[PDB]
Amino acid sequence: HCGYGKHNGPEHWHKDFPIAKGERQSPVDIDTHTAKYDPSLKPLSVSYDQATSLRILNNGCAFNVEFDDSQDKAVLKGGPLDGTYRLIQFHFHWGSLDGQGSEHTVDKKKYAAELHLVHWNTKYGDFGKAVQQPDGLAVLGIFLKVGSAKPGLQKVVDVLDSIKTKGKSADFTNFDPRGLLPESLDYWTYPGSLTTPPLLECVTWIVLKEPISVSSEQVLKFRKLNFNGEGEPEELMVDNWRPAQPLKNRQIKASFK
Ligand SMILES: [Zn+2]
Repeated sequence: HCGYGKHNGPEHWHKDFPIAKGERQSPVDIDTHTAKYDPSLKPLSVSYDQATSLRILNNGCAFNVEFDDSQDKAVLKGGPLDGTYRLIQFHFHWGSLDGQGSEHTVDKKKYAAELHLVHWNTKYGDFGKAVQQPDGLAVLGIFLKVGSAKPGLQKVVDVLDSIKTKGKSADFTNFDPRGLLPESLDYWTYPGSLTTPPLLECVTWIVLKEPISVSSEQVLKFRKLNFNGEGEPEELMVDNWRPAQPLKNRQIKASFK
């Protein structure tokens, strides 16, 4: 029962998941002055044209927008990656206040939220096998700041009322995740982990430098979700983020100068 409260938050997770104190945990602070431009990084390729979204689920920790990954319909390639990674879901982490909510930080700056587009390496055949491998997943991370509304986010915001509590799901077809990307695909990359239990060290992180802007009203609706199940005492789904973890023996590489 790991979670985000005082008694079961991130600082407690290591008791159930000893890898929480491992050598390649995420998120991390991205020190922009220490990251190294890597001329070898090939360009990043986000091919979401045939993306097939299916459902949106409140899983008690965030909400997940799930995709049909039974075929290469929406994939991530290039950049630091070898091979083809299939989109399986995206989710966010966000704060109680506009000054916090992101998992990664940039020169210790926290953003209001962070989008994770989760992809698995097709050479491992399924998601469950992929998470057991050091190069199993590629997660595209996108910062959110509060400013102008993001039109491509609004279809998500408007369905949240129907998945308020843990375990609720709703149909979420014909959603285009391209609407959540910033203009630039300049990124930072490093090897890390899932940022929730089981905290598996199976992720190539690709974090976009350019944030997207969402409106105050949009993030406010995120904060009206619930960690709890229906008919339970209400605990707002806020501050579902893990703080920065020790970089240890890792170098963050930049795709840009
Ligand atoms: Zn995440």
